[PDB]
Amino acid sequence: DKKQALLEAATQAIAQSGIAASTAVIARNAGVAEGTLFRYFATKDELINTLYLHLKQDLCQSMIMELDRSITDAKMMTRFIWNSYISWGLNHPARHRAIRQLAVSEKLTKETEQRADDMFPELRDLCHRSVLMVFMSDEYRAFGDGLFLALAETTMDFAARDPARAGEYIALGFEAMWRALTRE
Amino acid sequence: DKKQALLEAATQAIAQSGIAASTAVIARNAGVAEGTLFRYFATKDELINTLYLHLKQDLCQSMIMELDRSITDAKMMTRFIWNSYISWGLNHPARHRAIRQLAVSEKLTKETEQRADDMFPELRDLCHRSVLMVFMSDEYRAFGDGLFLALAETTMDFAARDPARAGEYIALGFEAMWRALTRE
Ligand SMILES: CC[n+]1c(-c2ccccc2)c2cc(N)ccc2c2ccc(N)cc21
Ligand SMILES: CC[n+]1c(-c2ccccc2)c2cc(N)ccc2c2ccc(N)cc21
Repeated sequence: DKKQALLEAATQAIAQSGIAASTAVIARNAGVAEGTLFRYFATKDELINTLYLHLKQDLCQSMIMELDRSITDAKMMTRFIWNSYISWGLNHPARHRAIRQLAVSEKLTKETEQRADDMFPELRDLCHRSVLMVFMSDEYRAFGDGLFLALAETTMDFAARDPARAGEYIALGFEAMWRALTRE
Repeated sequence: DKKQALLEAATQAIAQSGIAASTAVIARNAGVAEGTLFRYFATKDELINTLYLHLKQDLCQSMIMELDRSITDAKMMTRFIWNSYISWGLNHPARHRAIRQLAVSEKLTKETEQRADDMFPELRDLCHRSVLMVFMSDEYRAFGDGLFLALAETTMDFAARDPARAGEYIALGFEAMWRALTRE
């Protein structure tokens, strides 16, 4: 079973505690010995990187299956992808909380971030077409990403607590994020 | 001293665990019995309301003391007030984390929100003059506030982590927030 068992327990622990979360707690909650966690994942940094790839691949798969390739307007394409992104976060709140904490942790390797980006080429090209050049720079990209993740999580939080207005929060959050991060 | 001790313990606890912070943990960390905490605040909600107003009064005093009335441009003024807001959060990171969790909690009374709203006349009027109608609305103001606090907290987090570019994060964060939340 057990590699999956370790990834799910790391998901919940990091959602709750961020990377400050406990390999003992993780291994325990996965029903295995801690030295066993380290046989599957040689280090904590490798568990963090591997977990991030697994969670991003699930999120990406979920967005890709909803992609209407007929749309070519950058704003309309980005909107329908945001809808999908927020939907996944509403369905998997711990999985999203874990991605956001790992993303901003600066414990992700350059190789990991590029492999994550390559999971959704159309979104990476959308970033290239649409995001302000300052937020695509090496110096401020991480901040751009942090602002995006803040806006997306706040949208998920308001939507999750008031389902009746969820579609409107999702629409208002998209328009706010688009004005915040894109070319004037 | 016991009430102030409970409010400082409550600040630290809610900064770390949100309104899910335990009243057992709060009281112990203040050096008092949970029973005594409920002598000062008969419900968890009354502690939330009182603590919110104490932290907002502190934040508002800090911004009012820094206000430069020589700044007659609405955007530049908003910007100088943003600078003071971020500066207060960098000086008091538990205070700003607690304010954000309390502000989005749905536990604040109508009367609490009204008292908060008229601690800073100049800001209230700038909000009325500048913010998009939808983020003033009874239905979506709370969401607008949540987006603002998410962008402000993210700006503080990046400035605190990478202090060599703090000024740049503060300026970029302001401009992104201004685009996200203000009128044509
Ligand atoms: C900040 C870029 N950005 C954009 C984006 C925003 C505006 C225009 C184009 C792309 C994005 C847009 C949608 N819908 C869904 C996810 C992402 C995304 C996800 C992760 C990340 N690190 C940056 C991301
Ligand atoms: C979202 C409104 N808004 C504005 C604001 C934003 C844009 C234009 C004018 C005012 C604001 C501006 C600065 N500098 C500092 C604090 C706040 C603020 C604080 C709390 C809140 N609940 C809304 C807030």
